[PDB]
Amino acid sequence: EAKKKVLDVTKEAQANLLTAKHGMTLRESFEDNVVRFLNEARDKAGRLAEVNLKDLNNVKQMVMAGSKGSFINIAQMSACVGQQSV
Amino acid sequence: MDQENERNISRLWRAFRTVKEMVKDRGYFITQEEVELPLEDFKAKYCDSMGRPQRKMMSFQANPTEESISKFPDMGSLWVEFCDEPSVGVKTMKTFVIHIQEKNFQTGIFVYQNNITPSAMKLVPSIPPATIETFNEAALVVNITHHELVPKHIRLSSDEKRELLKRYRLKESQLPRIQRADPVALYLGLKRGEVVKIIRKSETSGRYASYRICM
Amino acid sequence: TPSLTVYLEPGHAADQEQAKLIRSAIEHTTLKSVTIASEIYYDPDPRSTVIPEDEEIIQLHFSLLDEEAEQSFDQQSPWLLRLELDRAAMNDKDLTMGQVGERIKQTFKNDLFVIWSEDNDEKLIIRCRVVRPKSLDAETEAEEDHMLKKIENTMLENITLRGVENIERVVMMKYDRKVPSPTGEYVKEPEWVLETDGVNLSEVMTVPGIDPTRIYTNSFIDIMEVLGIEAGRAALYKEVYNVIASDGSYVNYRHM
Amino acid sequence: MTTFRFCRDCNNMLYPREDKENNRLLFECRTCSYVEEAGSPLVYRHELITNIGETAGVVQDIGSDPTLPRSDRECPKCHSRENVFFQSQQRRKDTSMVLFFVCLSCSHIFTSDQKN
Amino acid sequence: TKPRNSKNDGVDTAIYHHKLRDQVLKALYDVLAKESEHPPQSILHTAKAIESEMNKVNNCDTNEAAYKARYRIIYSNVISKNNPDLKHKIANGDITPEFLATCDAKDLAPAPLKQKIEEIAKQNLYNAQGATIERSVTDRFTCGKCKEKKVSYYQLQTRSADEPLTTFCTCEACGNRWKFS
Repeated sequence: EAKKKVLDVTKEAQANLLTAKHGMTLRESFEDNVVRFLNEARDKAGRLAEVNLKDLNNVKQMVMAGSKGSFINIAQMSACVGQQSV
Repeated sequence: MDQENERNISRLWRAFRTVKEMVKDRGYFITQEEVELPLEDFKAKYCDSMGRPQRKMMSFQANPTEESISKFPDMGSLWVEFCDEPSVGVKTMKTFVIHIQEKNFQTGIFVYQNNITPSAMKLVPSIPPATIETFNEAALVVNITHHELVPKHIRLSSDEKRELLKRYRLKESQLPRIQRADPVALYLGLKRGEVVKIIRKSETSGRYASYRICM
Repeated sequence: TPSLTVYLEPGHAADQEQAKLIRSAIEHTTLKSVTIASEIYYDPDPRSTVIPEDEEIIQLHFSLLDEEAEQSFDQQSPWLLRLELDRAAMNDKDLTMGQVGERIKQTFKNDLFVIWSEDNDEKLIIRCRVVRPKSLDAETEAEEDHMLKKIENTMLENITLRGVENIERVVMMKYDRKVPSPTGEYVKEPEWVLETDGVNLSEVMTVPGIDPTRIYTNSFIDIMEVLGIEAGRAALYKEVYNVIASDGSYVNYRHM
Repeated sequence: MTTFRFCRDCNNMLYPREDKENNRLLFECRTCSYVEEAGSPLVYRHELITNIGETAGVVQDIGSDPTLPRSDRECPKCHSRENVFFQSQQRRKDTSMVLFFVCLSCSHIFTSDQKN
Repeated sequence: TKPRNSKNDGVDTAIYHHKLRDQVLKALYDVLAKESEHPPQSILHTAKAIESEMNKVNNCDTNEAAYKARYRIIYSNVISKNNPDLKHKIANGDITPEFLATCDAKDLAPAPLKQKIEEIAKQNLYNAQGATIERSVTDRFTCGKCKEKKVSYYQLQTRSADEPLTTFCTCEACGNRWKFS
């Protein structure tokens, strides 16, 4: 669904219908929309995969105790890595 | 009534109010009503039939309060005068100096509009013990002391300076220092070797008092 | 990247219109920025032209010029600064065509006279024709182009219609202050502020219509020069604390 | 739109000059005696900001570039459904993302923005 | 037959023996009567009314610059070929002389230019705004200042790769900021 949203924004911008945001170029607006959509997709998938886990999971036990890791690590090893930037 | 006329009139009124605030802050006697004079009365009094601002009638003499005399017995009367010419000539400066000298005033304030010739300012330090200080008009529109970042400063007497110096057991070259060209120093008219106290707010104790010396 | 943040007056804080008037009154406006075509054209006989668009403007002023202008008809340069002026840029800075276009420009040096139309024409066309004495030398009078290209460049670059120098941009922003409500608690209240790109604090401070007691910039040297050394100390503390705490790290107050 | 004019003798560009007794403009070559009569009072032009529509640039033999994408949109002229499409090839910062289509058969240019 | 004007209609323009007033009245009367079929007497009366209003609202001997500016504005509006209807109205009397005395330059323009003017004003007011940094919205972290869970996030590989990613959470309700690593 995130991919579909990004594709629709691309289609809208390719027909000169997209509106430039406040004090910020059209190309920057397109890039901002794409980045935000992809980041929210990764976060939501990570939270689903984290909620699935049982209480007898060792990684979840370590994360809950507070000794090693966080939900980002679980999301990347299980749900999806995400958007590489430079 | 071109817009520039009332623009200049408003800026001049602002400068007049700021100068009155400064004279009040130097320890002199100025009523609160005179500080808060509305611009309508200002236009009625200090403008001609054509609306030209008559600066020459704004010159006035101020005298210290009882409290200032008690704290500073040496303090005396002050005179302030405006100049109508865009640039101050040598003759005008000489006339102002002679007027101050014959009035036997200890200090005077000479506000000029745009520029002063070097020969005119040649005569500034030539009248001891009188002091002549100049204030460009474009720099007196807004009162500096009313900003949020400027704490409140106070001037100290000789007795208070001696008592502090003894109590902290110091020599005057170890205190923090403040320059002459510092805008607040010009505002208060601090000379060389005078100590100014600062009152400031603090996240750790609420209020805190510092001291500085004019170098 | 120097900057400067301006807070408006209490009365004008909640309304966008006075804010935009102030924003126009602060930003630096120059002629080269407001001409969609400040085209250097040949103007051999300014009495009549081939282009129909400027022909309508011709008879307007030719029936609207004083006797002195009638005498000075011959002073108008054999070249023209023909100004097709963009409507949007002119209206953005609240710039009236006549007063701003001619009052200051002719007052500065009595160098350039103009035939100008009222803003109602579909194409805002100004005819900038410089004014020179007829006593000019024969060798000088022959080299028309040589004087006028130079004076045209010095005209575009060195004439300031409105604003304050060195301030490239001014931008509107909305912030959320916290204020004691009349019942005593603290409530969130929005406000309009102006953030610039470029600092000139001595002149922005005196512009009417702003709050001259809440102005601040991230260039503590200017604050030191204008407001004092204790003000510079406070600004420097704010800068150091901001740079340290923008990473989430906490360092006790005594050290800083 | 001012155009350079070359002298017919030595190919040098013609400089303007005025004729006071007849009050007429002429173009003269500073090296020879050639003088020609000016046809318009428009000799020089200096625009500042370019209101130019974005251009697809070189089009000749663009269909043989194999790194250029494709589309199945229908030609408005020859009713063909195979074409090449690309973004504006002028590299301004603020250019919009408006496409350009070059037909495979009739080599007709059109855009995806059908503004009336 | 002939273009109606002061000389063609044989109407005297020297009534107040003022040179500037005489010539401006002659010019405005000529431009008004050139393309108008209305009888010249009421046109002359309207001209007298408008010039009297101009004189009474602003003395020429004291405000000659403003007088010239107002005359130029009105005259340019009259000559304006884009909107001929106005020369009907002033001939018809639909537009009162006081209205022309007080009206600004914009309102005398035709409807299309008016609409373009409001559109330009709206576009400029939109273009004077700053960049809005809208951050990702989420409801998991709890803020320490207002405890409103509308706290935005941003996470990246910034710390040394010997350690996992670093996240920074900023509360959009109060302005609190913190870091987790």
